[PDB]
Amino acid sequence: QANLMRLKSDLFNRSPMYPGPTKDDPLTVTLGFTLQDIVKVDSSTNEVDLVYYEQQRWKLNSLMWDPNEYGNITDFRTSAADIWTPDITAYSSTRPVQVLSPQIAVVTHDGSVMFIPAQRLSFMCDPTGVDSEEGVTCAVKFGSWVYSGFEIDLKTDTDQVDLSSYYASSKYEILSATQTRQVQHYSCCPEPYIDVNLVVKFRER
Amino acid sequence: QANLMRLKSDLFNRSPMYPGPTKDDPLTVTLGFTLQDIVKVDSSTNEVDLVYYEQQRWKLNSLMWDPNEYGNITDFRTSAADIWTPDITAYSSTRPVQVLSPQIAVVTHDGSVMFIPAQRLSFMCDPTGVDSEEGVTCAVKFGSWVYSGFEIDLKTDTDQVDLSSYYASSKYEILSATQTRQVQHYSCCPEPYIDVNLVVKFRER
Amino acid sequence: QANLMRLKSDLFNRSPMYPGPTKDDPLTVTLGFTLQDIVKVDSSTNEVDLVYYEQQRWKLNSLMWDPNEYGNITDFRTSAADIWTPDITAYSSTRPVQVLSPQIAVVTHDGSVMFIPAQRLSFMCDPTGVDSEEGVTCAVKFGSWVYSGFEIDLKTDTDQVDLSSYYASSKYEILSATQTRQVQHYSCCPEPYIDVNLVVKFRER
Amino acid sequence: QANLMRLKSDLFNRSPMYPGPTKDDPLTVTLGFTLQDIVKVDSSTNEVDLVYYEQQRWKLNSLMWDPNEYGNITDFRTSAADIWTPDITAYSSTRPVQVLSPQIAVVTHDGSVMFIPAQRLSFMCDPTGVDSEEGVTCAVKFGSWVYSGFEIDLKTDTDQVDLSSYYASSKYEILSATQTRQVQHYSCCPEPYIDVNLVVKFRER
Amino acid sequence: QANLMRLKSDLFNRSPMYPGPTKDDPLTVTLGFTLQDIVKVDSSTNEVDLVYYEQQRWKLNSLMWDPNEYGNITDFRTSAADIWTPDITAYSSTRPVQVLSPQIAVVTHDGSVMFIPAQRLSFMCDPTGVDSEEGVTCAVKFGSWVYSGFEIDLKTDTDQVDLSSYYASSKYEILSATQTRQVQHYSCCPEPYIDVNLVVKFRER
Ligand SMILES: Cc1cc(C)nc(/C(N)=N/c2nc(-c3ccccn3)cc3ccccc23)n1
Ligand SMILES: Cc1cc(C)nc(/C(N)=N/c2nc(-c3ccccn3)cc3ccccc23)n1
Ligand SMILES: Cc1cc(C)nc(/C(N)=N/c2nc(-c3ccccn3)cc3ccccc23)n1
Ligand SMILES: Cc1cc(C)nc(/C(N)=N/c2nc(-c3ccccn3)cc3ccccc23)n1
Ligand SMILES: Cc1cc(C)nc(/C(N)=N/c2nc(-c3ccccn3)cc3ccccc23)n1
Ligand SMILES: Cc1cc(C)nc(/C(N)=N/c2nc(-c3ccccn3)cc3ccccc23)n1
Ligand SMILES: Cc1cc(C)nc(/C(N)=N/c2nc(-c3ccccn3)cc3ccccc23)n1
Ligand SMILES: Cc1cc(C)nc(/C(N)=N/c2nc(-c3ccccn3)cc3ccccc23)n1
Ligand SMILES: Cc1cc(C)nc(/C(N)=N/c2nc(-c3ccccn3)cc3ccccc23)n1
Ligand SMILES: Cc1cc(C)nc(/C(N)=N/c2nc(-c3ccccn3)cc3ccccc23)n1
Ligand SMILES: Cc1cc(C)nc(/C(N)=N/c2nc(-c3ccccn3)cc3ccccc23)n1
Ligand SMILES: Cc1cc(C)nc(/C(N)=N/c2nc(-c3ccccn3)cc3ccccc23)n1
Ligand SMILES: Cc1cc(C)nc(/C(N)=N/c2nc(-c3ccccn3)cc3ccccc23)n1
Ligand SMILES: Cc1cc(C)nc(/C(N)=N/c2nc(-c3ccccn3)cc3ccccc23)n1
Repeated sequence: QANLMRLKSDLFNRSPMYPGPTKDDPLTVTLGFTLQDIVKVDSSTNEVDLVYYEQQRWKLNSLMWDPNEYGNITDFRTSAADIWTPDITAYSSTRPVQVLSPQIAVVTHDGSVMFIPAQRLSFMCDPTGVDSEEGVTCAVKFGSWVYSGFEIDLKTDTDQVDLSSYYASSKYEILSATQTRQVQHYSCCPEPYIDVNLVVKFRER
Repeated sequence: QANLMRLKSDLFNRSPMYPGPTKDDPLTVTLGFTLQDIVKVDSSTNEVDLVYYEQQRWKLNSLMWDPNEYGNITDFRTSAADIWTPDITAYSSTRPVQVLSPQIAVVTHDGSVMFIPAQRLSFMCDPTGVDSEEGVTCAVKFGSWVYSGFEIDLKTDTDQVDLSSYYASSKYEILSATQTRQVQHYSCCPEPYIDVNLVVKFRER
Repeated sequence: QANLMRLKSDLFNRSPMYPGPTKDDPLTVTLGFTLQDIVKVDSSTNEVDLVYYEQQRWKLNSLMWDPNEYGNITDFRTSAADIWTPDITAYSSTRPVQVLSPQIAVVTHDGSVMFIPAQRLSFMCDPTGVDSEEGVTCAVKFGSWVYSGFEIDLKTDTDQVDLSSYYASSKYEILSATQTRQVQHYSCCPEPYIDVNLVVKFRER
Repeated sequence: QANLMRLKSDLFNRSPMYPGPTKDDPLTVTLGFTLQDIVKVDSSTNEVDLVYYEQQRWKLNSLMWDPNEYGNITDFRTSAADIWTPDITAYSSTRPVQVLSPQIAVVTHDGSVMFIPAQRLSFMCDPTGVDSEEGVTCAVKFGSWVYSGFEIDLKTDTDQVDLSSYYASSKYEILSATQTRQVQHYSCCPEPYIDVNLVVKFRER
Repeated sequence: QANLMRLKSDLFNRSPMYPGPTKDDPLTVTLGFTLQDIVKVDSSTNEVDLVYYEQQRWKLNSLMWDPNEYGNITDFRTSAADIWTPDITAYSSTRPVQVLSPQIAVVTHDGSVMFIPAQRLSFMCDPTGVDSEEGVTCAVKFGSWVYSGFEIDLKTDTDQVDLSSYYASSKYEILSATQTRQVQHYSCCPEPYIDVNLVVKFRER
C-alpha cells in the first residue's frame, strides 16, 4: 500500500483544494436513481417517503494519474469528505434527507468519481387516487442548488429508473418510474437551469 | 483553476477572520422569502409548519477583488462556513429550523454575498378558521438575534412574498403573503431594533 | 475592523483560557425569563412544553478593556463557544433542551456579558385541572449543575417573569408567572445551593 | 485564577493522553443512581422511559497534584471531554441515551473525578401488571462495554438507590429500587465480568 | 502505562494512515449477530425495528507488535475513530442506524481488531402473519457498500445468530435466526459480491 498512500498524498495533501467548477471549467454530473421502497404516504400533509440510491458520476482532471507511475493502481476508495462533491438537491423535500449509507467514493485513474449515497427523502406529493387501479403520479426535481448549467451540466445514462431492487412486499407497487433531464431558460437571464425530474406512478398493492 | 485557488487563498487564508459588523462599520442585509409549502397545521398546539427559501444578500469590503488581477473571475461559490453570515432568526419558532439545502454561498467581486437556505420552520399560529372561505392569517418576525439596527440594517427588495414556487397541490392555498420591515425603539436605549414581518393569509384548498 | 480584530486577538488568542469561577473568585449570574408560549401539555406523561428566552448576565475581569486603547469600541459580539458560559440547567427536564437561537453573546468593555438563548423545554408537570377556571400551577428550578453558591451566585432583576411577548392565541393563558431565587443549605456541608424557581399558573383559553 | 490555569495547562496540555486502564493498572468506577421520573411506558413495544442521574466516581494518578504547588487549589471543574471517562453502558437500551445535563466533571487533588450526567433512557421492560397494586418489576444492567473486571472494577457506594428527588406527581410511583454489583466468571476465561443491576418495582399512582 | 502510551504512539502517531484494503492486499471481515429484541413492527409501512450487536473482526499487519518490546502488552482498547473500520451496511434499512454503545475497539498484538457496536435498525419487512402460530420471516443483507469481494471478504464463524441475550419478555419470540454468507457473480464482471444474510422467523408471544 506504499503506492496507494503516495498516490493519495500526491492528489490530496501535495495539491491545492479543488474550488469547484466554473463557467470556464464546467463539469457534467451523471445521475441515476435506484428506487428501493415507497415507505410511507401521508394524505393529510401531502408528503411521500422514498428510499432510494442516487448514483452520481463526474470527472476531474485534477484526480487523474498514470497507473504505471503508482504500481498499476487503477482506482481507489476514499471518504466523500476528502474530495469535492456536487450539491445535488431534491427541490421539493419537506425534511432533511437521511443518509443510509457510508459516505465513501470510488476514484478511477481517468479522474472519474462514483458516489452512490442511499437516502430517505420526504417530498411533496398528493397521493389522492393511490388506492385506485390507475394509481397516482408524482415528481421530484433534483439539481444543483447553487450552480447553473454554465457550471454544472446534468445528464442521465438512461431515462428508466432502476427498479431491479424495489422491495417486493412494499405497500406500494411502481407502475412506472422515469428520470429525465430538463433544461430551462428564463427571459431575464442568460444562464440555463438544469434538473433531473424523477417521475413515479404508483399505487397500493 | 489556478486563479480561483489564488483568489480564495488570498481572501480566506492570507487574511484575518472578519469579526462581524459594528456601529462604526455597519451592514445591510436584504431578505426575501419564497414560500414553497404550508405542510402542516396543528390545531391542538397552534403550530404551523412552513417550507420556504430565505434569500439573504449583503456586502463586505473585505470580500472585494479586482477581476483583472484574477483572470477575470467575477464570482465564486464557497461553503457558508468559510464566510461570516448574519444571525437572522425567526422570533416565534417552536422547534429548531431544519435546513433542506446545501449551505453554499455566492460571492461576487464587488463584495456582495448571496445565500439562499431552504428551511422548514415550525412557528406559533392559531389555524382556527383555516377551513372557511376567508381563511386565517398568521405572522412571524425575522431579525438578528444579537445585532441592533446600528450594526445590521435589514430591508426587503419588495413587500410581496414570492409565491411562484408554491406547491400547486398543497393542502393549503395562499390568499396573501407579505414581508415588511419594521423599526422599533426601547425607552432604555438609543439603538433601533429592526425585523421583517412575514404575514401569510391562507386556507384549505 | 482592525481594532476589533486586535481586541479579540488580545482577549482570546494572546490570553490563557478562563478556567471558570472558584470559591476565591466567585461570580454572580443574573437570570430572567421571557415566556413566549406554553406549546403543549401531555396529561398522559405529565410533561409540559414551554418556549421561552432566558436572559443571562455576568461580569469577568479578564474580559475588560479600555475603549481608548481600541478605537473607542465599547462592546462586541462573539460566538458563545469562544467564551466561558455558565452551566445553568433546568433541574426537571424530560428531554434535551432545544435551542431556538444563535449561540452568540455580547461582551462589553466593563467585562459584562449578555447571552439570551431561546429554548424549548419539556419538564415535569401534572396538568390536571388545566381545563378548569382556577387552572393549574407548576414549577421548574434552574441552577448550575456543578457549581455551588460559593462559586456561582444566582439572582434575578425582578420576580415577575416577562409576559409581554406571550403568544396571544396560545391554547393556554398565563394566569401568573414568577421567578424566585432560593437558597438551600444542607447539614453535611457549608456551601449553599442556589436556584431560580420559575413558577407558572395557567389554564386553557 | 493564574494557578488554576497553570494547573489545568500542566495536567492536560503539558501531559500525554491517558490511554485508559489495563490489567497492570486497573481502575475502580463507583456507580450510584438517582431516579427522577418514570416518564412513559409503552405496553405495545415493551419499552419504559426513565429520567435519572448516574453518579460516576473514579481515581487516576495522572490527575493528582499537590495543592501547595498550585495556590492551595483542592479541586476544579472541567469539561468531561477534556478527561478520560469510563464506557459505562446500559445493556438493554432501545434508543440512544439522551443527555439532560452539562457534560462537566469535578476533579480533586487526589486524582478523583466525579461526573453526574442526567439522562433519559429507553430500555426493555414489560409493563404488564403496572396498573395493579403489586405493580411491576424491571431491571437494567450497566457495565463497561469493552473492559473486563481485570481493567475496570465496578461497585456501588451508598446503601440505596436515591429516591429523594423522585417526581412527586409522576404517573408512576416507585415501590422499590435497588442497585447491586454482580460478578460473572466463565469456564473458558480467567477474567471476571462485572455489572451493576438497577432493579425498579413501580406502579400507576 | 508508559509502555501502552508508547505502543499507541508508535502504532497511530508514528505510522501512516492505513488507506483501506485493495485487490493486492485484501481483508477478511468476520461478522456475527447477537439479537437483543424485535422492538417494533409497523404493518402499515412494512418496517421492523431490531436491537442487536454486530460483532466485527479483522486483522491488519500494520497493527502488529511484539509484546516483548512493549512490557508484555498483548492487547488494548482504543476509540474506533483512531483506526480504519469496514463499511458494513444493512442493504434494506429505512432509517439511519442508531448506535447504542461506545465506539471502542480491542486491538490484539497479532493485528486483530474486535469491534462490537450495538445498534437499532429499521428495515423493510412485511409482518403479515406475525400474529399466527407459524409466524413470519424476514431478512436483511449486510455487506460492504463500496468494496467488492476482491477487497473485503465476509464470513461468519457460525450460521446461528446468538439468541442467548434475547429479551425474555419481548412482544415477539424468535422461532429461528440465522446468518449466512452469500456470494454473487455477475456475467459482466470478474469480481464477486458478498453479503451476510440475517434471516429471522418470529411471532407474537
Ligand atoms: C425550486 C427551486 C430550486 C432552485 C435551485 N431554484 C429555484 C428558483 N426559483 N430559483 C430562482 N428564482 C428566481 C426568480 C424567481 C421568481 C421571480 C424572479 N426570480 C431567480 C433566480 C436567480 C438566480 C438563481 C435562481 C433563481 N427554485
Ligand atoms: C447570483 C445568484 C446565484 C444563485 C445561486 N442564485 C441567485 C438567486 N437570485 N437565486 C434565487 N433567487 C430567488 C429569487 C430572486 C428574486 C425574487 C424572488 N426569488 C429565488 C431562489 C430560490 C431558490 C434558489 C435560488 C433563488 N443569484
Ligand atoms: C423576540 C425578540 C427579539 C429581539 C432581537 N429582541 C427582543 C426584545 N424584547 N428586546 C428587548 N426587550 C426589552 C423589553 C421587553 C419587555 C419588557 C421590557 N423590556 C427591552 C430591550 C431593551 C434593549 C434592547 C432590546 C430589548 N425580543
Ligand atoms: C431577544 C432579545 C435579544 C436582545 C439582543 N436583547 C433582549 C433584551 N431583553 N434586552 C434587554 N432587556 C432588558 C429587559 C428585559 C425585560 C425586563 C427588563 N429589562 C433590559 C436591557 C437593558 C440593556 C440592554 C438590553 C436589555 N432580548
Ligand atoms: C425548480 C426550479 C429550479 C431552478 C434552478 N429554478 C427554478 C425557477 N423557477 N427559476 C426561475 N424562475 C423564475 C420565475 C418563475 C415563475 C415566474 C416568474 N419567474 C425566474 C427566474 C429568473 C432567473 C433565474 C431563475 C428563475 N425552478
Ligand atoms: C435535581 C438536582 C440538581 C442538582 C444540581 N443537584 C442535585 C442533588 N441532589 N445534589 C446533591 N445531592 C446529594 C444527596 C442527595 C440525596 C442523598 C444524599 N445526598 C448530595 C450532594 C452533595 C454535593 C453536591 C450536590 C449534592 N439535584
Ligand atoms: C466534591 C463535590 C463536588 C460536586 C459538584 N458535587 C459533589 C457531589 N457529591 N455531588 C452530588 N452527589 C450526589 C449524591 C451523592 C451521594 C449519594 C447520592 N447522591 C448527587 C448529586 C446530584 C446532582 C449534582 C451533584 C450530586 N461533590
Ligand atoms: C449485554 C452484553 C454486554 C457486554 C459488555 N458483553 C456481552 C457479551 N455477551 N459478551 C460476550 N459474550 C460471549 C458469548 C456470548 C454467547 C455465546 C458465546 N460467547 C463471549 C464473550 C467473550 C469475550 C467478551 C465478551 C463476550 N453482553
Ligand atoms: C478480547 C475481547 C475483548 C472484548 C471487549 N470482547 C471480546 C469478545 N469476544 N466479545 C464478545 N463476544 C461475543 C460473542 C463471541 C462468540 C459468540 C457469540 N458472541 C459477544 C459479545 C457481545 C457483547 C460484547 C462483547 C462480545 N474479546
Ligand atoms: C433540586 C436540588 C438541587 C440541589 C443542588 N440539591 C438538591 C438536594 N436534594 N440536595 C441534597 N439532598 C440531600 C438529602 C436529601 C434527602 C435525604 C437526605 N439527604 C443531601 C444533600 C447533601 C449535600 C448537598 C445536597 C444534598 N436538590
Ligand atoms: C442494495 C445494494 C447494495 C450494494 C453494495 N450494491 C447494490 C447494487 N445494486 N450494486 C450494483 N448494481 C449494479 C447494477 C444494478 C442494476 C442494473 C445494472 N447494474 C451495478 C453495480 C456495479 C458495481 C458495483 C455495484 C453495482 N445494491
Ligand atoms: C467501480 C465501482 C465501485 C462501486 C462501489 N460501485 C460501482 C457501481 N457501478 N455501482 C453501481 N452501479 C449501478 C449501475 C451501473 C450501470 C448501470 C446501471 N446501474 C447501480 C448501482 C446501484 C447501487 C449501488 C451501486 C451501483 N462501481
Ligand atoms: C449481560 C451480560 C453482560 C456481560 C458483561 N457479559 C455477558 C455474557 N453473557 N458474557 C458471556 N456470555 C457467554 C455465554 C452466554 C450465554 C450462553 C453461552 N455463553 C460466554 C462468554 C464467554 C466469555 C466472556 C463472556 C461471555 N452478559
Ligand atoms: C443487493 C445487492 C448487493 C450488491 C453488492 N450488488 C447487487 C447487484 N445487483 N449488483 C449488480 N447487479 C446487476 C444487475 C442487477 C439486475 C439486473 C441487471 N444487472 C449488475 C451488476 C454488475 C456489476 C456489479 C454488480 C451488479 N445487489
